[PDB]
Amino acid sequence: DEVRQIAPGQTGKIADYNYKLPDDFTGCVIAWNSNNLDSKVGGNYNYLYRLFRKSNLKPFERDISTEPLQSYGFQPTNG
Amino acid sequence: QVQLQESGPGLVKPSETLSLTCTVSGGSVSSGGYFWSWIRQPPGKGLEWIGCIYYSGSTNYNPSLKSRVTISVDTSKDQFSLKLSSVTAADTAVYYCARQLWLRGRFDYWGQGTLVTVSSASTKGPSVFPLAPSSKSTSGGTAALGCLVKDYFPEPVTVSWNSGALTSGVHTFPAVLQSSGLYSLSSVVTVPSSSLGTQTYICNVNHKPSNTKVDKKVEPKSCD
Amino acid sequence: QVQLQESGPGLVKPSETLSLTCTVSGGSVSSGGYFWSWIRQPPGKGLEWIGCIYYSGSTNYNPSLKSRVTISVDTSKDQFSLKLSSVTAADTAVYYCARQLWLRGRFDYWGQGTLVTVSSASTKGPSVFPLAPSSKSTSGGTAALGCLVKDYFPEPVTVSWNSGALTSGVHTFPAVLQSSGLYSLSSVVTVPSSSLGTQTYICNVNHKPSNTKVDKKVEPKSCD
Amino acid sequence: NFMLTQPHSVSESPGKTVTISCTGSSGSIASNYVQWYQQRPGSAPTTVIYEDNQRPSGVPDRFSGSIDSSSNSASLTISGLKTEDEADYYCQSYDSSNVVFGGGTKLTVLGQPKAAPSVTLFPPSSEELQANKATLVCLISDFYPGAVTVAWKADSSPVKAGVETTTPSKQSNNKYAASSYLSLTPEQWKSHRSYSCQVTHEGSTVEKTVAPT
Amino acid sequence: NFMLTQPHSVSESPGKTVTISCTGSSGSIASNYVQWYQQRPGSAPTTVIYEDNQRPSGVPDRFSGSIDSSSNSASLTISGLKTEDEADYYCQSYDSSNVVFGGGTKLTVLGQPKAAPSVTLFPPSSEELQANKATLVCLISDFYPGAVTVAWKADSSPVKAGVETTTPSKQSNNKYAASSYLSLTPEQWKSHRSYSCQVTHEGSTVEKTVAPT
Repeated sequence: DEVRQIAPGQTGKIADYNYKLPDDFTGCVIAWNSNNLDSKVGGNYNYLYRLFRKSNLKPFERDISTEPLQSYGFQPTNG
Repeated sequence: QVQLQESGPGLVKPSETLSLTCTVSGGSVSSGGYFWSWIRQPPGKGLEWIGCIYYSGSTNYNPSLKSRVTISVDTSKDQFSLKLSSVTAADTAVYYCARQLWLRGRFDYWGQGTLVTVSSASTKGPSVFPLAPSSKSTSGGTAALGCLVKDYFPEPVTVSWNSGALTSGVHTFPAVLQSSGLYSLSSVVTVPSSSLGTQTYICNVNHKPSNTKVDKKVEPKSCD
Repeated sequence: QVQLQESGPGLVKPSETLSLTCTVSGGSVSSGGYFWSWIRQPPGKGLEWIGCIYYSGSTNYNPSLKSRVTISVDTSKDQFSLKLSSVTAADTAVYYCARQLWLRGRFDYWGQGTLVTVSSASTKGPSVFPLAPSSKSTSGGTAALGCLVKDYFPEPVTVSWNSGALTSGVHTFPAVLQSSGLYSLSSVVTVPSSSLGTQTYICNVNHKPSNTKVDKKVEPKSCD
Repeated sequence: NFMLTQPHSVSESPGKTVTISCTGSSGSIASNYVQWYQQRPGSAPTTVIYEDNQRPSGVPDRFSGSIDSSSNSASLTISGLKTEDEADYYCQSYDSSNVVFGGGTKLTVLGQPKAAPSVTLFPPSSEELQANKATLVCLISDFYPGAVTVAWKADSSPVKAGVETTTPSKQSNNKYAASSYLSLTPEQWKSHRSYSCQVTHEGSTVEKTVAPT
Repeated sequence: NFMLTQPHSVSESPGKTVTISCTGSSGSIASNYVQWYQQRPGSAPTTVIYEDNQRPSGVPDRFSGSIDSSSNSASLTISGLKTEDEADYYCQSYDSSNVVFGGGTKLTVLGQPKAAPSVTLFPPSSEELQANKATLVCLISDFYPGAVTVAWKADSSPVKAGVETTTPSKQSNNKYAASSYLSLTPEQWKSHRSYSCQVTHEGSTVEKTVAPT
């Protein structure tokens, strides 16, 4: 549900707290489905994400501050 | 209050007439000025609207199901029935009858959905075979026993143990297609081996398609 | 630049095999690393996608049209052809062959659309009957004459007067469905009555599906 | 199970602005490229916009497209409409391995003069009679409005069996023309003394008659 | 030609807020009443909301719906998801004397330990042998993950002909269940001295054997 969020000119929860997209964005984004390998049965929680941030961040910057981090809900038996 | 109950044969053959009747208990069809309808739902698919009726002769049908739906209301028997003609194998759906308080609104009460089956215009009885436990059939302090339902057509079968008295450890498996048309399944229950020779286990396999009820006793294997 | 032209017959019987070939001029199939496809459009309906091909053996098809589309590419003849199996009455559509610059984007050029439809077994040659003018067939200083095209299948027929030399006053009417399968139409021209007995008028009805170039002379009616 | 939803009929006066929508069913509209094809009737489709913001070289600047990923809809905006824009616009999303074309959007903006229904009649030919058939052809032409009622007559009794008529069609005279056919057996044609075709148009009736001679 | 567009799969962790949409194709969503039904698997559907803002007496207050007629969609908002909320949701319309339902949205997500693949075997019964039939049943139960491979063994020779197996299915004790069947002739069952069913699960192999006694 967040593949539509990777675009310049909107505000959400992941595109502003993990990787900002500037106006002068000449990138070329590719995404596909490989759920048979990265999603271990019974609930794969290896990957994390950031939900809470104090303020905005400059684009093309990585935020690794652990002072907000929450797990996923990946499961291969979903739609 | 009021309740809705359905009847009629679950099995339906291709290219002939379906007959499903929904009865009314605790209420009257004519009084109240409400509507009746039939709504079917295929397994794993969304709900599909078939048609609606009044207690008078007013009828309206789905254009996808137009000229195939014949629904009639008899006030004397306090029920309403629907007839479906030229049914194909894609009509396998769970049928519901529901009281309509508001025609363009919603249905307050939904009846229990009956399951129909239309596959190949054929009907064959099941062959129930006991599964005798033995010394090699147990792993530890518990053993397993059951019955085999083989060479039956069409779906489904209901298998109960001791007329439903035994439910713990009972596993019902989905059927799979055989090499030639028919299906096969089994139902087993896990029990401690201490009561193997002191209690009687009977499997009750019921097949409403092929109108064949079979009770088979399960006993430990005797070496011959 | 490059341009695509379709060929093959405009007719196919029900439950038969369709053969449509689209040729390439001004370009090469293999070079450039682009794609080919076939796109059909029913009259009065939206565009429908059939399948896309590479100059190698890579193929992909519509699941609605799956297991019915066979498209092959031959580089030596610089063309590509599509084969359709089990064509029905609902496959009447205008077929287009188009060059694919971007596989998930858009198509740079669209070829002209051939009316390739299904043709029922009612296929038969037309029966051309003259329409003899008379005294009751004229209203004033001008008269009318023509020919009747009756009991033919399928659409269309081209009717010309004096090998196309007579175009003024010529009216071609659309065909209508008869009581039994076939169609009927007529083509007439308004002419002054002074040249009724001095000028020869001949109707040239062409039926390319049933290979029929009947030429019928039109004469004033002789009382018998 | 991804289908593009497009309005069936959109009409707008020339010189104004109009928005054409294209809603995706399951997949998000921003996932894959959405392309619009402008197809004239009886002609091959032509690309009018691509890449959701990029114009082909040759089309004017008015053909502007926008993407609303929140509503899963693709919007095509046209400003300053005129005559040649009366074409069919299909929103196209090949997605992956399958072009999903849109339903299509047409255009509808808006001198036929009143005229007399000239009627001509012909009896069945002798060649048709030798080929065990008979057909009486009634023709209505050079008239307007294109709403005429035909009624075959056998001397005095109306005939409805075997009657086939054609809808009125446009011609170069800015008027309408129609046709009527009466299929008959050879014995029925000679059974009655005369056959006549009556045409009603704007109250006035024009009747011609033929006889087996 | 009016249909309701509903997302096929919507998943959200419990305790959060999620929105379920229902988009109309041709007719506007505000023209007719939109009703949502929450149907448990293997149970009759139950009305969860109606009149686009009215909740039935009995359902919790969290089932709230909203209508945005600009985008032709019907929105159902769920706050604080629970265990019993895992059910299919369908939106209903009326159009013009033709009730049209929705595509269907089900709550998907709501941590799964492995389990030992217990294997049991039974020889064919004497009653089956009197019917000129023979069938071996291999059962795999109370196991996780639900990905097992079965391989019948006639003495030291594997068997592939007549082998029928069932896909794993979840049990009541949060484990999986499976089955395997081997149809045979009565002569073939006594032809081999013993029959063995080998089950491979996470590398470990559990083997049982039977013999005609």
